[PDB]
Amino acid sequence: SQFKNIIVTGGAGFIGSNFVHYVYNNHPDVHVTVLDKLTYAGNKANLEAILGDRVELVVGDIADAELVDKLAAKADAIVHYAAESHNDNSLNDPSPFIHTNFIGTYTLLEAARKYDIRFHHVSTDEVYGDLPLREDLPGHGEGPGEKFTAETNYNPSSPYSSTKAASDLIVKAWVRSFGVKATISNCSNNYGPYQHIEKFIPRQITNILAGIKPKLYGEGKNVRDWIHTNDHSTGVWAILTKGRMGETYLIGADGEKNNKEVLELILEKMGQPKDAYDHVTDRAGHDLRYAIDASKLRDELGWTPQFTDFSEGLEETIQWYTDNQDWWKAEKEAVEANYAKTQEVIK
Amino acid sequence: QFKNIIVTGGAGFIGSNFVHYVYNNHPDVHVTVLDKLTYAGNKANLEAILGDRVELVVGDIADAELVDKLAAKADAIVHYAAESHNDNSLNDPSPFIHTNFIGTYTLLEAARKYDIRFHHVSTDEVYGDLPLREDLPGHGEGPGEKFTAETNYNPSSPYSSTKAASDLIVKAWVRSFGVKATISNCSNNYGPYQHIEKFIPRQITNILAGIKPKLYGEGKNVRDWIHTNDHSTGVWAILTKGRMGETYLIGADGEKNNKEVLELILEKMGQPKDAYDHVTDRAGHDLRYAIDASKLRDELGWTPQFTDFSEGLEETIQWYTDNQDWWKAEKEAVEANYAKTQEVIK
Ligand SMILES: NC(=O)c1ccc[n+]([C@@H]2O[C@H](COP(=O)([O-])OP(=O)(O)OC[C@H]3O[C@@H](n4cnc5c(N)ncnc54)[C@H](O)[C@@H]3O)[C@@H](O)[C@H]2O)c1
Ligand SMILES: NC(=O)c1ccc[n+]([C@@H]2O[C@H](COP(=O)([O-])OP(=O)(O)OC[C@H]3O[C@@H](n4cnc5c(N)ncnc54)[C@H](O)[C@@H]3O)[C@@H](O)[C@H]2O)c1
Ligand SMILES: Cc1cn([C@H]2C[C@H](O)[C@@H](COP(=O)(O)OP(=O)(O)O[C@H]3O[C@H](CO)[C@@H](O)[C@H](O)[C@H]3O)O2)c(=O)[nH]c1=O
Ligand SMILES: Cc1cn([C@H]2C[C@H](O)[C@@H](COP(=O)(O)OP(=O)(O)O[C@H]3O[C@H](CO)[C@@H](O)[C@H](O)[C@H]3O)O2)c(=O)[nH]c1=O
Repeated sequence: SQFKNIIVTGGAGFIGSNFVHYVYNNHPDVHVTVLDKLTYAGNKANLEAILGDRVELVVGDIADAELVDKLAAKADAIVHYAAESHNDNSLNDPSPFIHTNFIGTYTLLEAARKYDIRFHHVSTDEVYGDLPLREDLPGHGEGPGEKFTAETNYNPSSPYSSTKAASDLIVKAWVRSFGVKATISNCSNNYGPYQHIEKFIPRQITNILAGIKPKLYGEGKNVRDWIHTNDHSTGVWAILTKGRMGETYLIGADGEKNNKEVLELILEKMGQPKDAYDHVTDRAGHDLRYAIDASKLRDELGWTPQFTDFSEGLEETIQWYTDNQDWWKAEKEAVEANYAKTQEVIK
Repeated sequence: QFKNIIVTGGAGFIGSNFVHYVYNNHPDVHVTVLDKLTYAGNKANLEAILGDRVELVVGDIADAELVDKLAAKADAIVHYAAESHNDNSLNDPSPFIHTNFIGTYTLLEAARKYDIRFHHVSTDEVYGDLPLREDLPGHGEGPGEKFTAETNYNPSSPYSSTKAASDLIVKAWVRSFGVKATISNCSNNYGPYQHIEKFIPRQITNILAGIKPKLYGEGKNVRDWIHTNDHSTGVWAILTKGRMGETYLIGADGEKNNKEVLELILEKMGQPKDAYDHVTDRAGHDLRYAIDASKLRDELGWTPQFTDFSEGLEETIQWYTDNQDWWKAEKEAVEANYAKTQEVIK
């Protein structure tokens, strides 16, 4: 690795911790400093095993300029995962999204500019808004613009996706105006070990394990492009070390599936009746379909996803939450209670 | 269809002109200006018309408590408040992040709370830039050779990116919360009351002050000029007849490169064609801006009245000439500020 001392913000979260583990296991010459605020989503247990001389955990806010400047001064790269990442929380209270996603990114960019160090912005495909279902597209999803590409127009639907898109925009502006050495990645829905139980797949799995019925927003026709967090990690690493400055790369593993189909699979794999779940209040402004065309990343950086078998990936994920119930058991009640405030069983 | 509107940034250039427009053509509407009076805010821009129709409240749009107090008594918010200079955004972006994004967010929440009309005044800079006409197959008249409502966002600077970012949350607030918002992206405004840090006023007042006009590089950059008066009627049309959630582009089809604009100014002011200095070019400088305002024209019937730039510029030059006391106290400071980052090319 060309970078020997990197800072990984949000490294105590789901995707970020997976990345830190990836770096620890595949790039031993890299020292990692994780800067994480440890919000409801941050969990030290996600990093505990590897904390030591190679990985340090610094508890703080990415909006804390003084702290960021102290860390940035000793780093040669920043991989930025820190963010409020739940659409449902953003619709309930946008405040933290404004602070962390936009002001936080801005604070990091100024540090990167000050020390002139590499900067990789980790973002989402949600900045592009949503797409119609394949059955309603003239190209069945295979035509131009029927999937997201690096040229797709930004059109975020929620406080969450809009603040992320907003962060993406200043990153690009900092590149053009100040010459900041940044790259951006927008990837599809990640799934796998360590995902907070507030998220779709982990919520259904743990709900079942906890004797609670899974929850499906509306009829569950919405489509998401699933990718295993492990492939997201290798994608980010490829962009970080070989990406073209100022460029955006889309990360996806061509795994489109509707929520209903995913939930049924979970129920089936966990030996539960097909209708053993509840339809609940649909999400306001809910995005219909997400789909990523990762040709640029594949073709230009030689990256390829290894976990293309969703059924198998999901199987392993269900097994993980089953063998690690102590990891989430104490959060179940609060999470569901929070959802009860805005979600009710509809028809 | 609104009687008590809040006009943020109403003590500035475009905003104050909008206030004058409402004062003159809609005397039944009460206007409450919320302006922080930064280096760009000027009471003189409103002093003559302050009264029963117009009141000035000095404050920050990021001041949630103040905004809530005012929003509780309004039926609409026309949002002009912003840090508007690219060059200042390059020297210190902090106020841009604060006012343009946090400020807009603060206003959106107030609009959401009271469920009132919100019109976001924005810029064509959110789309990034375009190649010169000479380098386009359609010579600027072909598809994608001008900005449209479908053009993707691609801001080049802290200023344009914070504006674009604000446009994005405005739209998200419409989709997610049903906020009654509309957005407008306008090309370069010019006319009376524009701060002398801006291109046209700067050249005009420099000549009046016996100072050399300043041209970035060789002046190849293209701007689509529109008189602020046409921008005012555009915003009014959108505010009163626009469709919720829609974005409208405002432009008068007046593309000109900086060099020819400066030359016209020199000519009109009796100065030699070469009596100016080339100065340090702007980092990440946007090449060409061009607006296709077909949507606004087609759907709302808006038609620009000041399409004769030569005549518009002449009157603008005359205004700065007739109102030198309005800008003289700032000339030295503005030129001294520029000197910190710009020098004559030689
Ligand atoms: N979940 C997904 O599928 C997904 C897919 C694509 C892109 N992304 C992006 O990937 C990144 C990580 O996503 P995630 O799912 O792992 O989120 P997460 O909710 O699991 O974790 C977010 C992490 O950031 C930390 N954090 C929050 N605010 C902070 C602040 N102000 N300062 C420092 N740390 C702060 C939290 O404590 C937590 O560890 C985000 O930027 C997200 O937008 C997420
Ligand atoms: N100048 C142009 O050609 C132009 C063209 C298109 C769009 N726009 C947009 O039009 C709007 C007005 O532009 P302008 O040229 O008149 O700008 P300006 O610099 O002349 O004035 C900005 C005004 O906002 C006020 N302001 C700044 N920060 C504030 C805050 N935090 N709270 C309250 N008031 C604050 C200033 O005091 C000032 O009166 C902006 O949103 C700008 O992005 C400008
Ligand atoms: C929590 C939950 C979710 N859903 C649905 C809503 C969505 O269509 C789908 C997935 O929802 P979520 O897990 O919240 O993920 P989603 O909104 O798609 O966004 C995720 O993926 C994005 C990238 O695609 C990231 O940027 C976000 O940070 C991340 O949270 O499942 C349900 O039906 N029931 C539930 O209980
Ligand atoms: C101040 C100054 C500017 N210029 C050039 C740079 C630009 O190409 C052009 C106009 O510069 P400015 O007056 O700063 O305007 P510009 O950057 O185009 O942006 C304006 O127009 C935008 C909309 O197009 C607004 O959003 C901005 O708030 C407004 O300031 O003239 C010079 O050549 N010399 C100068 O002294």
